[PDB]
Amino acid sequence: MREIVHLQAGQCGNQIGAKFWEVISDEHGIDPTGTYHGDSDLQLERINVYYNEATGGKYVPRAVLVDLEPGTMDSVRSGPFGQIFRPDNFVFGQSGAGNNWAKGHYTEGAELVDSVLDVVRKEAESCDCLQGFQLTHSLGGGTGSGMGTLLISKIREEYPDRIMNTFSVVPSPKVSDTVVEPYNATLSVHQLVENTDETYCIDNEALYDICFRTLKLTTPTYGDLNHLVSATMSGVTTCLRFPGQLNADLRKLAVNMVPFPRLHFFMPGFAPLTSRGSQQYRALTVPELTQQMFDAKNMMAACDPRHGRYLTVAAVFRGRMSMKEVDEQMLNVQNKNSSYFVEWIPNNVKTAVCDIPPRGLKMSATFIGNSTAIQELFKRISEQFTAMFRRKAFLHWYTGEGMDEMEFTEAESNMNDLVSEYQQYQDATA
Amino acid sequence: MREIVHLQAGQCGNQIGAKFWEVISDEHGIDPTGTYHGDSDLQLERINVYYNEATGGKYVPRAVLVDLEPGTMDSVRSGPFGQIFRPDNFVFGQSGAGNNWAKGHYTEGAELVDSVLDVVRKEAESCDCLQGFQLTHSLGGGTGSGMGTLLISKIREEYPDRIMNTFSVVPSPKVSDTVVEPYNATLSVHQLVENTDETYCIDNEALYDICFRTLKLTTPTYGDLNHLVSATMSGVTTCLRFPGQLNADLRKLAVNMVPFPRLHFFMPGFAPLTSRGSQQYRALTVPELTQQMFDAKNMMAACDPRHGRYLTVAAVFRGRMSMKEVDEQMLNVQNKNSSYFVEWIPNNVKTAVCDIPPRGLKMSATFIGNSTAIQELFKRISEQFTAMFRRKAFLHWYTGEGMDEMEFTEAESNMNDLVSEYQQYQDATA
Amino acid sequence: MRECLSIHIGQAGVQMGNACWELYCLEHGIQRDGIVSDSSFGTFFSETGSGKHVPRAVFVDLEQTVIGEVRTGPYRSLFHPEQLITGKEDAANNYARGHYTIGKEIVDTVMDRVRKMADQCSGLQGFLIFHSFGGGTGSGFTSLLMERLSVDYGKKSKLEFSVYPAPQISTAVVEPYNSILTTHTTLEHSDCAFMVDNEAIYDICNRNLDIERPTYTNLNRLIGQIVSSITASLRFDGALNVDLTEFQTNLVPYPRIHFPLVTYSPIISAEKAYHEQLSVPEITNACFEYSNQMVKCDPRRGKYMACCLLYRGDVVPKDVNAAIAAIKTRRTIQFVDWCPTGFKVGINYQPPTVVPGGDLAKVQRAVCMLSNTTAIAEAWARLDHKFDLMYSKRAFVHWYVGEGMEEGEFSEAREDMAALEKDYEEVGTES
Amino acid sequence: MRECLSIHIGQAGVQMGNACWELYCLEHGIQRDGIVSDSSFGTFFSETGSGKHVPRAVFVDLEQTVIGEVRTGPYRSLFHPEQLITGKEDAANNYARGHYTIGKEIVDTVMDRVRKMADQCSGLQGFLIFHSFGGGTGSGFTSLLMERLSVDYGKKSKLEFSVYPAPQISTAVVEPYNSILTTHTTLEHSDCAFMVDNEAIYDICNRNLDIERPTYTNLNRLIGQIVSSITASLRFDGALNVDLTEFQTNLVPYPRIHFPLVTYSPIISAEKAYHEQLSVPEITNACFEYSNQMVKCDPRRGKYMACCLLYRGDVVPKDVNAAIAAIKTRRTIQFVDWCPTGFKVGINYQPPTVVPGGDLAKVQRAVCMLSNTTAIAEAWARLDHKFDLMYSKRAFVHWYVGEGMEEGEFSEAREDMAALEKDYEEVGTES
Ligand SMILES: Nc1nc2c(ncn2[C@@H]2O[C@H](COP(=O)(O)OP(=O)(O)OP(=O)(O)O)[C@@H](O)[C@H]2O)c(=O)[nH]1
Ligand SMILES: Nc1nc2c(ncn2[C@@H]2O[C@H](COP(=O)(O)OP(=O)(O)OP(=O)(O)O)[C@@H](O)[C@H]2O)c(=O)[nH]1
Ligand SMILES: Nc1nc2c(ncn2[C@@H]2O[C@H](COP(=O)(O)OP(=O)(O)O)[C@@H](O)[C@H]2O)c(=O)[nH]1
Ligand SMILES: Nc1nc2c(ncn2[C@@H]2O[C@H](COP(=O)(O)OP(=O)(O)O)[C@@H](O)[C@H]2O)c(=O)[nH]1
Ligand SMILES: [Mg+2]
Ligand SMILES: [Mg+2]
Repeated sequence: MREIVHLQAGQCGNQIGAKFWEVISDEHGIDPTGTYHGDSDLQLERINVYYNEATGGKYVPRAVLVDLEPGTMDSVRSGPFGQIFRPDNFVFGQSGAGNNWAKGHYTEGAELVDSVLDVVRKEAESCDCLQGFQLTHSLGGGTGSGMGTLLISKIREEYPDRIMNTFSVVPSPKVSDTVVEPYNATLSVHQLVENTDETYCIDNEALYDICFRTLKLTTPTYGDLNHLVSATMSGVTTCLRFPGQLNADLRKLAVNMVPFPRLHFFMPGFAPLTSRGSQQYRALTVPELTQQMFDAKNMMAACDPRHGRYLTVAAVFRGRMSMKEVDEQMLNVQNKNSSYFVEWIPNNVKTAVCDIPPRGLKMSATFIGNSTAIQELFKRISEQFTAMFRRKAFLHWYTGEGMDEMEFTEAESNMNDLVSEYQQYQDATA
Repeated sequence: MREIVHLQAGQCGNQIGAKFWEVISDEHGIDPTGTYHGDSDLQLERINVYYNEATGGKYVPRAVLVDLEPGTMDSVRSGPFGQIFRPDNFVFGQSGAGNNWAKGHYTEGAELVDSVLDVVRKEAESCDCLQGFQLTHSLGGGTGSGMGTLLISKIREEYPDRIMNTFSVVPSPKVSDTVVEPYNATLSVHQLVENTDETYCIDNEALYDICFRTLKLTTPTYGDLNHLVSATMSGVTTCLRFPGQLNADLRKLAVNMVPFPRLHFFMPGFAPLTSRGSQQYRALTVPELTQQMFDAKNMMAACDPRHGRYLTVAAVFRGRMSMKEVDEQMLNVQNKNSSYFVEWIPNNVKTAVCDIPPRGLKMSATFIGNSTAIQELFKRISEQFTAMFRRKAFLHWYTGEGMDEMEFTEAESNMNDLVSEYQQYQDATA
Repeated sequence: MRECLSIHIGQAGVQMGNACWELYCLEHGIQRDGIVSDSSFGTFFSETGSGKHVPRAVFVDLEQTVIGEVRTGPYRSLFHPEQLITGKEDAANNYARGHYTIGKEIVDTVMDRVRKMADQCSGLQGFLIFHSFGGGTGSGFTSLLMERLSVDYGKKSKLEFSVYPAPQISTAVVEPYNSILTTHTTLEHSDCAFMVDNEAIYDICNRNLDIERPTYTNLNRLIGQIVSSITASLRFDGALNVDLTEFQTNLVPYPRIHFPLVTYSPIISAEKAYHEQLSVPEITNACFEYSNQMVKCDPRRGKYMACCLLYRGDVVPKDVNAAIAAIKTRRTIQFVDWCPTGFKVGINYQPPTVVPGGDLAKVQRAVCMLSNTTAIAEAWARLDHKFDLMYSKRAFVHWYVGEGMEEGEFSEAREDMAALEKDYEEVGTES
Repeated sequence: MRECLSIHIGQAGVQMGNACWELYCLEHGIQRDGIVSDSSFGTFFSETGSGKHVPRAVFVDLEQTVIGEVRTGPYRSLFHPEQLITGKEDAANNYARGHYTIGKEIVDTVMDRVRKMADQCSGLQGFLIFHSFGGGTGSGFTSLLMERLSVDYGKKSKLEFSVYPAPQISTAVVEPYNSILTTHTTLEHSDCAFMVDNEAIYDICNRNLDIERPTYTNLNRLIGQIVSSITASLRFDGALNVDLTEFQTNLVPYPRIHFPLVTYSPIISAEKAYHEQLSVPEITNACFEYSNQMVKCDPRRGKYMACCLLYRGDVVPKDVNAAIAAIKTRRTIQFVDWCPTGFKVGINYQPPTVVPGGDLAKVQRAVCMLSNTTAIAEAWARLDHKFDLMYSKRAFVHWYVGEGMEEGEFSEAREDMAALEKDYEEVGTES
């Protein structure tokens, strides 16, 4: 069967993974101890996708949890679903990265890179037909950006044919969490822009907005944001886990979504998102879901899609569906928003439908869009990068870890090319 | 099915709407929670006209409630029928208009105009065949006159083909509620005179008179006046909601009623209106209703119709009826009141009959008249306008919001043309 | 004698149609569910290979309200669902909307049904068209169908029943525009039109009938008997059968004069029936009195050009000749000089049936008259006077213009109407 | 008349196959467990010496998901386990993967089964191939099978049912590449292809059928009736039997023009059936209307080159000739000059069966039309326009190139496609 191995690096990656496996395990009816207590036989039909079956019906997820400091991973052990992961997969270091890409990529993480590969290789061999790898991390952090890219380069060299998805949290436009994010992001993107096949950019600012207005949640915590990220993460892999009328695995999404190899940065979305107050007043039908997913107010990226054009779009539905409604609504969006798609691609929507809905919902959809508006995100990071690097604001920390200043300009130049390439295709033949 | 979306702006509009939806929901047998508990199957036949059906039989009216200050809308939430409207349609601002047209049209309301259009567009898309929009507001207020006209201009630019009715409360001749009404009314009319297809002028002075003598109500509150306004509002749209022998939708009324595009200001009326003391002593027959509707004592506008002539008249009956009686009585009014109709229109009455009567009544009728006497109303407002603007009585408040004095004279000149046009057609060919 | 197709357009036509088809089903004994609990009901019905008979009609309207009643009414099972064509937005009493903007969208759907209906006919006598002369859909869309039908079915009978605006009663302000515009577009295409006024029928219900509370369920029910008399010859056997095409050959001397008025006798209540013999002369003499004709125009004010007395029931041909002979010798009744022979007799054996709950009494003998009289010119003139009285000041022209129609069309319409008035003057005078 | 072999490739083909085989079992009365609770079911079934009948099909896919449903579905016992061939990794909507990289690995396994299936046939009429024109496996692997089958089984009929990309609806971004590439590799090898569009069938489900919530269980179920009509002659007796090879001899004038479109009549709901006679002319006239054809291309926009009316049920040969004669005299319906005779009649006695729970009504009389019309050129042109619009900028070529395919193949594919468009132009004009 098709199989995936999950990698989570850093505080952001590990905490997202913890919520992600809570959602995945709940759908397949897995007890926190690892036992199976589901009701439908269709859950075990593809449980091999994520879980290795151990003796006694104890299903063990094949996830590799990496963090240069024990702190974050220690809480995962004591969490509600801590006792499901294999103890040996917790590859934790001691000296945590100081939020600098250099330490997590060259000095400290380089010592732990070999240990992680040992766990991953065992998982890859445990599979019968491995499809691809998944990485959850943040581009603004040290370990995630550093260790994540170091892992990506190494595994790519060892699994060139397979796929690797990257659910990466991206720095927010207005409010930042770390001072030196521009250096980490620019360097990290320089690695992802050539080593990963698809990326799912997410930013906390957009997720905060969704909770504030789209969900009317007064006190949102990371126990809430990570659920939306997990929900989108589960949607992308639903076809692998469950049957449907029109399926789309990870490879199918990548081929349709990526026109050119370097333009593989996407922006996800989810529907339906309704507050309990407004739940009663809204009808749950395909037409309603289509409007929300294409609404700029629901995108999980700060960049407003209306400021640019769509190269490719993918909507993965779940639950009982009507194919005619799906096609009609996609036809409406294609025509109504005439100028939001590049003409040189006659049709931009790749659809997929799964029979099983998520959790208690009777219907859901996950949105993926390869908009050119994301060029704005890279534009801002480069502007911030040049603002600091112009006079070496924080460069002595990176140079002291073995990095050379020539690398920063190479990353800057490579990043500038990506924006130029994006701008080129925003033009039209006529 | 034919569908309408309701807009209510300001304290006057919102409070009229609240009573309006109580009447509409009661006729269709809708529980205050939104559930349907009616007895006749004919109520749901056209419930799509006003209500969007949600899951569980909970019908949600597609009304947009706009007010620059939360105050008035807050009471609507706590009202008897507060829990029927969709929460997201309550587009309320914070800084309420200071009873000046400028603030509600240029500075404050202009910031909230975009938000309102988002709600309206969703409603318009929810319809299968949208007919037109309805606006309830007051011409003497700030938000209603300001925001209402700003909405009208915007939606007209976006829905030129469709219809837009405006049930506008007009300043009373003798007693006013606001000092600066003349400025707001003149500016507001300058927008309505070219952007709306039909208007239903109402004044509190006439409604107070109806309660005092025609209904013998000792203590009339706005809980009473808004019912008469709602009753007329329901009558105009009865044919859409229910069948009849001779139907007349909103478009049919406008085409018959409006000879010339700028003369689209009407004066409504209702029958039967009888006090409980006099209810026993009066017979309820078509001949009795016809006399009252054409009685100047029952008009909902201060202007006395006998001071002018009728260009077109429309009487929409409801309940079990006899077509012969309707035609005979209309023939009597046509001949008896020979000089009350302009000759250059051979016949001025457009009739319509609906099978279902309103509330517990077995028979009712709604009167609409495009009299030239309404020129008197515009004449008074212009006289008051020139009295103040002659020396800039309150002009610094309007000029401080971005308005230019040239706009006031343009509105004054445009208003003066309307009176001149009305006076022209009051003449006869011979 | 084979199929005649009925097209019911507008609220007036449809509401007349359900009254007519209710009458047709009772005559042939077809239950309200379409089951036939023998060889002559094929003119207006098609046998659905199962004992279920479908009416050969196309019901068209631009508003779902009227046709929605039929879909939910007792005769829901009777009609083919595809025949009940309905639009989205009404014509709003605007001729331009019903013809150009909203009419053009749904015209093709109607013609698709008509062609399928026509193909299943061994013989197609013609089309019946029920519509209101004044109104948006009933006058704008019918003009489209008349033009569309003419090109496809040239030289096939196209009969129409029109609710002419009453001289005194009116239920809409822009009827003169709507009525004159439709006349211009149907004069060349229509074969002949049977004119009925609501005011005239109201008068009959009060004087002849004893109903003090008539409704459109009464006018339409009475108007239904007119069509039944006209098509009885096709659906029943009897001496002097009158086919559908005999009307246009007899009642239309000139192509532009094809507006016969309607008259029906007897029309008496149940109580008043006991005190009347209702012999052939008694009913016949009523048809030529002003008090019974269904158009308020006074026949005595003009001259006749042709008449077709469609006798029905237990009637004797000799009495018909004697009664007709008595009429022709009247000095008050005048027939135009250039038409020595004016009457077109027609006799049928099937008596009129009694509609349960109706206001009309059971009569074993009835007569229906279709007459082409110059007195109808007094009705066109009032319409012409009511038109220029408004068009001089452009009373409502902006509504019509905005819907894709040119102002010049108004001028052409009246000019054509003006000639029609002149034609009646020319035919009404002889050396 | 002996075996015809059905190969179902891809998610579309397999999901169509289970609908088709569900239909086959009911017609012959084979239960869902393969037991036969008489002499004509041998064309598509093999008797397993025990009263258990195995379908003569090979189900191939590169992903276990779709075939896994069949293995766990109600028809798990029906199919031979070795026939249900499945791969490891899907083709990912990539033609190159389905043809070169992952297709080459599993092609041999399929051919091994086909040879064993073929050997147990006294006579092998040909192969049926169900696939989606747009998609990785359904378009890349079928090209491999067509090439492999041709070398082994030259001059044996190879029929294929293809889901042509809808002109307006699309469910994948790289369909123009996938669809054009497969056309190039199947034009020389395939005998003829029956084209169906998802959008066209969606329209029928809404207008003809009253289903407001259609699903692929409805399209495939309706599409299954098309194949049943085509192969009824093999499986049943009746006047004017039409063997499998008569299609290629009649519907393919030139080797490169072998893409007939599909049409089926009647398609009516149970409620709407009561109001229709459904005589031979009624159903026949529907097949030639734009509103019923299963490809959204408008037939009226072009000319016909051949047609095969596969009548079925209680039908009379005389009515077939009369109905066909009426069609040929229509001026709107045009047949190319160089083909004086266009129709290929075929009549069968077995009426269509009713699938329980289906949206189609019970009809004692049905007709299926296969027509080769030049109007289909309007479908290839849109595909050609959608191809160069992307290939000029190399929209997705990197994915295809990396899978062992050369860029030059793209140029050759369009050049061959361009000639095909020219061919339809040449055949559509006469002096
Ligand atoms: N005799 C009779 N006349 C009717 C009936 N219904 C409507 N009318 C006449 O129709 C005239 C107005 O035109 P309508 O037929 O009602 O309007 P319409 O045909 O639906 O066209 P629209 O303007 O689109 O509504 C009125 O003056 C009525 O006299 C009816 O049931 N019986
Ligand atoms: N009519 C019909 N069409 C289908 C069905 N399933 C898939 N399709 C069509 O198939 C097209 C895409 O190709 P698929 O057949 O789904 O993909 P595939 O054949 O499995 O090949 P892969 O790319 O490897 O998945 C879609 O556009 C659908 O229109 C079905 O059940 N019925
Ligand atoms: N969405 C989300 N983002 C997080 C979470 N925890 C941390 N982050 C982000 O992670 C960034 C800090 O990088 P971090 O991963 O903690 O550093 P690292 O441990 O060296 O990889 C901050 O900008 C946060 O926005 C979480 O639970 N959810
Ligand atoms: N008929 C009626 N008129 C009202 C009601 N409430 C307020 N008004 C009128 O509204 C006018 C004041 O304008 P208002 O709408 O309150 O100001 P706004 O909130 O800025 O739109 C006064 O002249 C009142 O006559 C009501 O309940 N019924
Ligand atoms: Mg109407
Ligand atoms: Mg597949």
